[PDB]
Amino acid sequence: DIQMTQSPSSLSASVGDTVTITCRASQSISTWLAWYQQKPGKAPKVLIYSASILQSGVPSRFRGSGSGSDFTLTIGSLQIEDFATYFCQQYTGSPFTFGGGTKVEIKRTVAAPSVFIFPPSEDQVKSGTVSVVCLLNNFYPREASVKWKVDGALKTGNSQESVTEQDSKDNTYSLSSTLTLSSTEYQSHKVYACEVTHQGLSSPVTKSFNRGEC
Amino acid sequence: QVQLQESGPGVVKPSETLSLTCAVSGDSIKSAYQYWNWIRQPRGKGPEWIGGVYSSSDSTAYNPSLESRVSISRDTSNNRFSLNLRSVTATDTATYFCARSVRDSRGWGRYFLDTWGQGLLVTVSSASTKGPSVFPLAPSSRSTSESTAALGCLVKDYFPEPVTVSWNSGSLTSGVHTFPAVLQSSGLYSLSSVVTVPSSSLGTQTYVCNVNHKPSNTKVDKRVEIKTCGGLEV
Repeated sequence: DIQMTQSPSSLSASVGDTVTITCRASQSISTWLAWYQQKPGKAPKVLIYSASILQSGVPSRFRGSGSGSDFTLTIGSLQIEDFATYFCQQYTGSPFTFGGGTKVEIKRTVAAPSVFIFPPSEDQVKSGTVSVVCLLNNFYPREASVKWKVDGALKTGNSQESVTEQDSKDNTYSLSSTLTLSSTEYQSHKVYACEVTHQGLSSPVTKSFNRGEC
Repeated sequence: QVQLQESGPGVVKPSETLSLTCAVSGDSIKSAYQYWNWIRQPRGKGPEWIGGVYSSSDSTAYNPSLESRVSISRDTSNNRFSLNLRSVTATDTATYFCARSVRDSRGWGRYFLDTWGQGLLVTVSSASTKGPSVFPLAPSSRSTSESTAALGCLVKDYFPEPVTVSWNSGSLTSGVHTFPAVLQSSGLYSLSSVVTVPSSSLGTQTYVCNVNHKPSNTKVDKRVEIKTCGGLEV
């Protein structure tokens, strides 16, 4: 392939900034590179073709440039509906390749995760497999580490975490690390803890239930 | 303007051929110098173009990553064009787009995408549609020190993904976070809806999540209360 390397994996901008997404080909592709916007769940909308030619109807926010092996999408004066994921695309020919993507996100302050831990109900212990969920509520930015330590040293694997999108109102979001075990191994231990590591708080926080008592 | 509208099964069993069909509106697929493409996007990844038919004659250009498995055609009268991804595995789970390449006029063989259909997430597994099990999530002791507490319930083991959760029949809409579904190794999904609540209102206000599942007609309402220490109660 020609391999398109879209540089900002993501980035946080405030409404009004001049974001600069950049895409780079692994060889010269002349002027055949499209630029696309994608809202989630919606079909991608074509933004710029050639390397600077702007599709009819697209706002003049949008300024594409670059030649040969190096390109740039520039969005000055950023409105709110400008917030989405953007994909460069080289249309030299088959196989047409795409950019990895750049998610332009809302920048708002810093929040620390409100941490909660939830033990399994006897309902769920009855079925042989339990799920202990650790919750990271309403924090910003995204980067957050979540260890599980059971009951003294940490558990590796078995923990699928899942994250929401920036909440419509406050533009923070929440992570959900879910530790799953056999009911037999769940009963074989006592203290269950989830240690969280995030920037907006001066040292890691841990929540636990001893369950050798409840 | 032009409408591309795609249909097809949102679930495909392992090794089965994955069929999808895009219907064109406001344009003839016959009209010369357009390419009828098929693109797929894994969750949170970059789009992948996989193939396309030429408009005038049945000319097919294929992503070499998949030539052995894909076959793309155009229906000349019904004004449709289909996709056939053979022998699917779990790596073929993605959102599948049908889109149209027109021709960049500053160039000769240059074909850029200009129109897309909204997209069809199709997920590959072997399960039959299955109602979910819902387990309450609540603190095992009243967190008195924090003026606001967090509740929730775990939606676990269910198939095709449309599961919707509400709280107190739709009155509690504030502070509710409902995380994305995740296929576990079993081939069934798992969410959790959570709500933050003033801790003072625990024993006096009751809290219930309302899990619906259309492809199995499963409506369950689970009540969330502070955990006991052996078994709880009703």
